[PDB]
Amino acid sequence: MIIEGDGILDKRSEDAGYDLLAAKEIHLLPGEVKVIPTGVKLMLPKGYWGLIIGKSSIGSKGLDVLGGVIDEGYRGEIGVIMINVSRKSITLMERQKIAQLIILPCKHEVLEQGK
Amino acid sequence: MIIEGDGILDKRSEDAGYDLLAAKEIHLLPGEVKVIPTGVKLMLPKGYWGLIIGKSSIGSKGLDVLGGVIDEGYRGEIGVIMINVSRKSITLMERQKIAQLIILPCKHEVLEQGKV
Amino acid sequence: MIIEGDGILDKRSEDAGYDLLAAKEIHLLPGEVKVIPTGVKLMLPKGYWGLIIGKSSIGSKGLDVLGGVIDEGYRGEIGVIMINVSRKSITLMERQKIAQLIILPCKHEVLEQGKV
Repeated sequence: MIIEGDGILDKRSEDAGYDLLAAKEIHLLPGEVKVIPTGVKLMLPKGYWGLIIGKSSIGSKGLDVLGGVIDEGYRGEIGVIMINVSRKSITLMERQKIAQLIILPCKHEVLEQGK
Repeated sequence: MIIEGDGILDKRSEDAGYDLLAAKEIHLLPGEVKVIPTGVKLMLPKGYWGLIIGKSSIGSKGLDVLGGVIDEGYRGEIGVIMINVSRKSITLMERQKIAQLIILPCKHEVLEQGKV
Repeated sequence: MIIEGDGILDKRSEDAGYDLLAAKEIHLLPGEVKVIPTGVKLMLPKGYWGLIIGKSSIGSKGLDVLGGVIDEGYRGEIGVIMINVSRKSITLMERQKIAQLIILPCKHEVLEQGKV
């Protein structure tokens, strides 16, 4: 698929998702929620959407990545919503792996008001 | 898909999921967990289940969705388990958008004891 | 599919996923991050991965269950990561239900620099 930017890595066939990288250094205060920039834009294959989810690597550092949805239509740059649930400040280095992007099929149906 | 209620909105073909609205005003203290009623019931097509995920606008505020798994064989009023993981209280308003329902395919396998 | 272990339960066809059980009694001190062992190994079918979603009941009980991903090629023992977000110690008991395992299709493609 087509991408723009360099904050995303190719993956192995047996891997489920692509690693997302922080576009710059980030400092998270205790309890802070922050949208982390990746600097990448994607062109998803029709019929699919991207699920953003945490990597165990950073989850073990006290940072919870909130579930993200990348729509087939979405052409903006990808940001990862992250919260620091620990009691101290945490720093993320530039280009550090922060999340995983997984491409899943999406089903579209019309809504009928029935019983 | 067949629905009952109006706490869900239709989507574009390029939209991965359908927006879910809050059926009433909800106040959440820091660390508190509440189920937010949507006032909607739905019949999932065969072979699919529904995943609930929060929208960027609420996640960006410290709200997360717990156990957003709607089973293909479920017919009660869809309720969203929401947790306020931020350090302050927040109020979600009536009919405010709060999550998205994405329809994904089911995959049923039989569990077989064996050598991995 | 082939499994090794006792920490997972068969599911109905209407159930999107299988329940995962804590393999042992785990003690989490206030603010501690820990990997809860399930004692199960899977041999996921080709082209599919495993999505782990925490059980709502435990997320309501002072523990933040991180969403996890089991890769098709992953053959190790399944573990669930959790963070004690309360001001008190929390004990998880052996055989207690901690999450669900959903099997979903995975898409693989080479990444191509282009213009979006």
